[PDB]
Amino acid sequence: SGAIYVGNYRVVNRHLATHNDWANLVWEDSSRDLLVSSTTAQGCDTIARCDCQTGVYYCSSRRKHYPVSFSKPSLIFVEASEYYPARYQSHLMLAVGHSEPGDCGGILRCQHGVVGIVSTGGNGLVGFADVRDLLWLDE
Ligand SMILES: NC(=O)[C@H]1CCCN(C(=O)Cc2cc3c(cc2Cl)OCCO3)C1
Ligand SMILES: [Zn+2]
Repeated sequence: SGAIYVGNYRVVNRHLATHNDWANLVWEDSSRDLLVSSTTAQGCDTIARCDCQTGVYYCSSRRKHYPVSFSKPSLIFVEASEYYPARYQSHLMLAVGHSEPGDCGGILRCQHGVVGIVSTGGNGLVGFADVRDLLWLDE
């Protein structure tokens, strides 16, 4: 679990969005596993606007942060799960690191701010949904 709170927006994994997220929907994209909902309170986070390919993410299944080198946002095949059919997920970045299903929502940050959230995992792989292209989160 986990969310980004920026301005009057909350960014979560689309597959983990609550009834309240859907009732306050701003934007969602099943191909990116993202959903943004509106909030009344002002958010705590800053979004990175950069091309960093290294950063640190929070891994809830280890209660720890780990440094990672990750690929640029790309279209990657993701196998079927209980939440989605087998498909290509867009704007996804892969890295070598620990991940378990409940780790989705952990934040990835670089020196400039929030880069994205955990969205997928493999055997020693972790995938992050990028949010750096969503410029409207800042206005
Ligand atoms: N974005 C998606 O399509 C998600 C939806 C929820 C499910 N999903 C995952 O990848 C969940 C996952 C499976 C794992 C794992 C880690 C995770 Cl995060 O490591 C060991 C093998 O099995 C795809
Ligand atoms: Zn950066």
